[PDB]
Amino acid sequence: GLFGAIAGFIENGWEGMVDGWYGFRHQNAQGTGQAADYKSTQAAIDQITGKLNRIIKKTNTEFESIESEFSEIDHQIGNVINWTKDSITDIWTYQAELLVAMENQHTIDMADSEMLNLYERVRKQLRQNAEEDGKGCFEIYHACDDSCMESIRNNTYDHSQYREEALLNRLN
Amino acid sequence: GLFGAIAGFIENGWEGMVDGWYGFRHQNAQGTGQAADYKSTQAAIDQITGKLNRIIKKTNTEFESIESEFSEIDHQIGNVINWTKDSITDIWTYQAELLVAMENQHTIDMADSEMLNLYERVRKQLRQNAEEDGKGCFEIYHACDDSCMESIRNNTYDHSQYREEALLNRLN
Amino acid sequence: GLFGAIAGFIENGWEGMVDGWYGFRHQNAQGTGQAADYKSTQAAIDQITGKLNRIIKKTNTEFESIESEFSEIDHQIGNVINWTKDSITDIWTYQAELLVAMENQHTIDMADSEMLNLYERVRKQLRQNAEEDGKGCFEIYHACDDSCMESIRNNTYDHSQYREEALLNRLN
Amino acid sequence: DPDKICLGHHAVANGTIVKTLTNEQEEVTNATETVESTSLNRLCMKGRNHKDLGNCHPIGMLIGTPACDLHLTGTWDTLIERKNAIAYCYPGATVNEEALRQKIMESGGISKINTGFTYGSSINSAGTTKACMRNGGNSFYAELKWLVSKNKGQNFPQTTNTYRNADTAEHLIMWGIHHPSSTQEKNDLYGTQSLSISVGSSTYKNNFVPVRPQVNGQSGRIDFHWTLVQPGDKITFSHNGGLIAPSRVSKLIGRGLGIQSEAPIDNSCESKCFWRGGSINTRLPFQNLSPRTVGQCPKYVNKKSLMLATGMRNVPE
Amino acid sequence: DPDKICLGHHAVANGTIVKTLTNEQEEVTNATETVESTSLNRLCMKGRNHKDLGNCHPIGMLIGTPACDLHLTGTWDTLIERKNAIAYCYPGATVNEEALRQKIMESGGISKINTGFTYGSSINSAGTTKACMRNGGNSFYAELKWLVSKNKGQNFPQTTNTYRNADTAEHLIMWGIHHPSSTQEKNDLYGTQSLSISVGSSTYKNNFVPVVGARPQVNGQSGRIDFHWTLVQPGDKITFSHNGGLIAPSRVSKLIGRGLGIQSEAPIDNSCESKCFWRGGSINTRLPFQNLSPRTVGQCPKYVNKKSLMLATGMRNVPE
Amino acid sequence: DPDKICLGHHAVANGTIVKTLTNEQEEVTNATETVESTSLNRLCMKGRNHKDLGNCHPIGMLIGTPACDLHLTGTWDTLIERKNAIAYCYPGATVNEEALRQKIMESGGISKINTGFTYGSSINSAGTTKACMRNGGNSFYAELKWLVSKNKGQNFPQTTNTYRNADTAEHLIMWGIHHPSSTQEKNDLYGTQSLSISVGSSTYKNNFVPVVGARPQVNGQSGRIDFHWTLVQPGDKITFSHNGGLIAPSRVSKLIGRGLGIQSEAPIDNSCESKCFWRGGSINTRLPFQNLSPRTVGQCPKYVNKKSLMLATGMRNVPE
Ligand SMILES: *[C@@H]1O[C@H](CO)[C@@H](O[C@@H]2O[C@H](CO)[C@@H](O)[C@H](O)[C@H]2NC(C)=O)[C@H](O)[C@H]1NC(C)=O
Ligand SMILES: *[C@@H]1O[C@H](CO)[C@@H](O)[C@H](O)[C@H]1NC(C)=O
Ligand SMILES: *[C@@H]1O[C@H](CO)[C@@H](O)[C@H](O)[C@H]1NC(C)=O
Ligand SMILES: *[C@@H]1O[C@H](CO)[C@@H](O)[C@H](O)[C@H]1NC(C)=O
Ligand SMILES: *[C@@H]1O[C@H](CO)[C@@H](O)[C@H](O)[C@H]1NC(C)=O
Ligand SMILES: [Ca+2]
Repeated sequence: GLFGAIAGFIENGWEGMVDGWYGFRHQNAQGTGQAADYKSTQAAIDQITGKLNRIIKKTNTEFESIESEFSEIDHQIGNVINWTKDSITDIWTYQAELLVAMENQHTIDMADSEMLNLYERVRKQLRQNAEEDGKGCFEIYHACDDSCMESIRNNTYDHSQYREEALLNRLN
Repeated sequence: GLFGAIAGFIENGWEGMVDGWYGFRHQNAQGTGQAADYKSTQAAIDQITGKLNRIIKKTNTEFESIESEFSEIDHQIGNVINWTKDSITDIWTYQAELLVAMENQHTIDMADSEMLNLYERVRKQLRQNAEEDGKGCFEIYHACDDSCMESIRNNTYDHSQYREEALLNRLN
Repeated sequence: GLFGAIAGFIENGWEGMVDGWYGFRHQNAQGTGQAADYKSTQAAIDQITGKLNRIIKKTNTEFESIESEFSEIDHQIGNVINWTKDSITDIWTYQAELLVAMENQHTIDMADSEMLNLYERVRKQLRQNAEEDGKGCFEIYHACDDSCMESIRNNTYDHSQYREEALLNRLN
Repeated sequence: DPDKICLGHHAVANGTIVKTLTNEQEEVTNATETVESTSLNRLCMKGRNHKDLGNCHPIGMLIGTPACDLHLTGTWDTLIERKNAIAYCYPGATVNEEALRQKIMESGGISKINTGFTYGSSINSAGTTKACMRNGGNSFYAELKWLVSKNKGQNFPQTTNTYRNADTAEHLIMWGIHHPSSTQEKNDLYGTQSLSISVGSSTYKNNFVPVRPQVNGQSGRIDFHWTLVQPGDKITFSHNGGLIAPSRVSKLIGRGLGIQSEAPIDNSCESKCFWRGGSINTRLPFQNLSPRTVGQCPKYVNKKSLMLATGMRNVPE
Repeated sequence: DPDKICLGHHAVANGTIVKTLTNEQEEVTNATETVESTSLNRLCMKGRNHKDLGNCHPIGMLIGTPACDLHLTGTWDTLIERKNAIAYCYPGATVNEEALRQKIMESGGISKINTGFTYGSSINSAGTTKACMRNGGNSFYAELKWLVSKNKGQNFPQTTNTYRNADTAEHLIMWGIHHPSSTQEKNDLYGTQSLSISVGSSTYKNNFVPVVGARPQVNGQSGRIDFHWTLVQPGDKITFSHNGGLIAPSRVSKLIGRGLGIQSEAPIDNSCESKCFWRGGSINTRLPFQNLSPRTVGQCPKYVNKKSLMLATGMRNVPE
Repeated sequence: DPDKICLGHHAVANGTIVKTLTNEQEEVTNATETVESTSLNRLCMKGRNHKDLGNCHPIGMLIGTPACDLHLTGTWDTLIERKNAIAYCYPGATVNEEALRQKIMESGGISKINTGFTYGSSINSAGTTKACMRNGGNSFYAELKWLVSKNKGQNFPQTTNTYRNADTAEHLIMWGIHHPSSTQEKNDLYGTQSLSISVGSSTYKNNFVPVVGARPQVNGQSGRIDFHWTLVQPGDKITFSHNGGLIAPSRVSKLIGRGLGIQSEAPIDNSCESKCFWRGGSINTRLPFQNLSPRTVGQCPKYVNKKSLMLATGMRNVPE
């Protein structure tokens, strides 16, 4: 994937996570938690909604019959219509195939990017109090309880609180 | 957005900046300043110029009249013409809407990507002498006078000049 | 480019590397070497193979002759055919140009992304045992022999094995 | 030893395959169809002032064939022809038949204006036949009149009727010529005199001479012709007997949607797109039911399915 | 409080809304239009050897109507036709009117060639009428001759004319047939006997009998002269056997080269250059699309059902 | 110096220039073409039962012109028409010629069914002509008969002939109408009476009158035999009522199946296969587009107004 997270440095998805598209899983002394990230989940859904609104739509152009169903037409003009209709059908078939293939590509990468933008947001929050696992996780180098974990998820984590403790744990 | 900088970790744009698209704002002992970045500003504008050269364009095909303004046309062929012209117009309306939408999407993300590239280039220069703010800034851990700041902006800042000093300020 | 590696922080490509698209050069006490990364190369190649499978194709639509080569067509209907064919040709010329231009843009940026994903995979793998040079290289702060360099390429490098030594050299 | 926080994304057990620019078999968390495959076999006429012609052919509406009696006038925003629809109770064809049919289906209603044509005392304008049966008895085309002599042998008087167009719009007028196969049949009907018919007007003008397999057990034929009478113009028919005459003329008002189908009606469902097989009431942009459609429609494509991704790559555990 | 350097990007107060793949109200810094709505009300004819017909109608200049005296011959790359143009001074209609008109508008010039049709002493080749007024007096079409008998009342002689196409290219030949609307007028000009007019080439064949009936009076004339035409190929003849009633050609036309056929009411302007035209005027624009009209001619932007389509020329606008 | 590991990508000395959305001169490591420029000047007929008509025009198969004696019946999936091919030996033309030609060029074979028409003593039905030569002697259309009075000057009898389609598919019936060069010739052949020819079926009604008059000699013949045609459905009857002037069919045609019609000057080559053809030959490209011709037949790539469109199959080339 373009941004390297989904089907990339993150091994796989989580069938357990039903309350959102992106989110967190932590482990600390006191146990284990899971929570969706609303902002990144909604940013992805909103962007896909806009595609559906643009794509799931037809023109408001009135088309009358040029081919009689129950009677013969002149063979020359019938062939001119058959050539034109097949030419227009080839265009729309191609346009549809391209549209869908291009949007599917864009959707997959857009979703990949939102995962990465959430990850990079957490990396900068934690600053020097954590290190990258490689597998989409952050090994935090201090005691981080559920209120600390909630602060990282809700973006109220202040690295300086835990800096003095964390740098010592990182160094020895 | 895709690359996470513009309308992302950089919380807003700078209306004050009028000599560039991307740029710097510093604060040191000598006070606050601001400067544009030429290389990244041109990369963005050049890419946008190319689009305008490619899209602001009509075909050289000489189309002649097949419908008369000042007189009636045969009824069966005029319906074939009307059907055809309407179909061609639905194609072009669709192709125009898709083009512009796709290019706008790409334009926005390309610009977002130049902001990130400039950020990543500065980050890598400063190396272990600075730390990421999370809002698109770098807190530098030594005395960085206006010449040091100019050396960061001009891609000539040498990290090993201030490394020993800055590593002590960070560890503390 | 979009992902900032190819024609970005990687100064240039290697004309010597001829058994792969992406790969490693290293220097140590034992000498210099080069090797290609198979997995990242095939990722870029397979995506391009996919493009060719979709694009290198014609519609399986039988078209008949509506214009006679060896005789005078009726003047009014021949103008309609001439107008129609020219409209279809403008659509297909425009579509072909837009198809290739867009795909060319995506291919370039796709290949850029795979260079960056490999770089980021190595960065996270080395962890605190290395520092980014800024030109796509990593200055490793310990004795890394050919087998150590082989484990960086083959994704079996254990950072904790060299961490004690490496942190001491980095801080000095 | 150290605590951990892990970023991740959702997945599902049953993913969906879509095609991207690079990958033909790309599994995503969710997808939705863009090409409509399902077709309702019912003409959806909700909110439509419509006229199902059924057994009536649009030509026959203008001349008043026995099957068309219920459709000689009306107003509509939709008109529905059917297969094997009766146009002629007495055998024949229109002069420019398929050009007329499409003009009627392009219009949104018919109103008939009386020509007010009187004939003499010798002539008899009520020429009934056993072919065009109406009301359980011998009858004729409602908008035309069969002109035969009251004296069964006597020669037909050289009569001329005229019609001026009163209304501000164009009026459509239809007539024809009766020919039996033999000469002996023709002579008793309208006299031995070698007569002919000629209609004259502002733009249109032509002469017609009464000149195969049998249809509906009748020996003779009735060949129909037509032209648009201009507003403030006089159509005068000059004949010497043996030509059926228009009692009324037609006026086409506005425009409407000419549907052609075999499928039955349903006023519960609504639609803007129609085809021979039925209706297409889909929100999707594309469609693979028929290239022949009418109205505001999704575009025909040579594709069974095209799945648009509505979620991320599916990466199971 | 350590020393700080901040990366950032510009913004504006008057940001423009554009459409993207995902967002219908996306605000960017700058943008530009792709669908043209403005149109000049003037036929831009710089660098164009044009021909404004004005009163004249394209068919008219083959037969030679009074209005088309200035346009009987000449070469051009563009040919402009106006509304209500006079094709026929003496009333009547051309069979395949529209096919003939298109082929003239498509051409880039006209050359005339003489038929060399001489007529006997008993024929009056210079017949004229009050409908077609030339130099303020009675006249006829320039490229045809109204053939009536010299003595009033007598029969018209069985004469036969034949034009040879000596040229290496095809010529267009035209001819009228007088439908007199009076048995008095039919007899005293042509004759009592039934008239028959026969035409025949290698590729064309037809017979014409003048019908007579009181048609409505227009231009002060109840009769009609209906025209017919064909193309005589290189090295081929065309015969005109007629026992009265025919309006034979004195000259035949040769449509030469190619040219743009413009139908519009708007006036000329020889200072401005353009390549796209329509009824309302010219479309001189760099933009790819337009919403003025679906019916245009020349090198045009494509017609789209859109008032506006804004193409972003800058990043997302994110104000403070 | 510390131990180093450097990430990098490949490059090539001589790269390739492609166009992106933003750049018209973008150097990449490899590219490939999408528009076919080359054509084989040959008709690739491998795995195709084909018929090269040569000198025979497809209409000539139906009326049986001498040129089409080896093409009166047959079956094929491909039918090849050539320039200056002969439909008419005796001069004339078919009404809706291009409709009929296209219908034949769309078929996959012809069958012939005898019509079985018979005529009285007074009719001479073997009247040959010098315009249509066969086996070094005067002849006529193999599938038609010229019906003329056996006694010169005598009126042609009011004859009636009828063909019922006994088959379960539609049959294509053709007939000619002779148009004599003078009132002498018309009276010599069909007598002094007024001629009328009526053709009637359930689905077809038409009347024909021989137009008579002077016109040029084509193949040394002033007279014209114009042709007409219709479809007679299974079970339906078609009756010809005529009193001289009819060129009556002796055989009718059935068009069988489906085939691809090609108009080309290029020679056959049974070694190569193809599904696309144009005037100049075959197009065997796997590419999506093509700039050879807008006029093509079969399963073709789409015509585009471009010399070359290079599709990048590699990254940016940034050489050392
Ligand atoms: C135009 O195309 C239509 C559709 O391919 C042709 O109609 C088919 O014709 C034959 C019967 O005559 C059969 O293959 C099918 O029953 C018809 N298909 C449909 C959908 O009705 C038609 O013949 C073509 N017209 C011309 C002039 O060639
Ligand atoms: C074609 O479209 C024009 C403009 O909408 C309309 O006025 C005209 O009636 C149409 N032509 C026919 C033959 O229906
Ligand atoms: C149509 O185009 C062809 C090829 O460009 C040209 O030769 C021909 O003259 C045109 N036909 C008509 C009827 O305008
Ligand atoms: C990958 O490379 C390492 C380092 O040389 C080697 O020890 C290991 O065996 C390799 N992996 C596999 C699966 O062979
Ligand atoms: C997929 O997305 C659509 C909206 O486009 C939603 O209504 C549907 O329920 C989703 N499908 C599944 C299986 O969850
Ligand atoms: Ca066909």
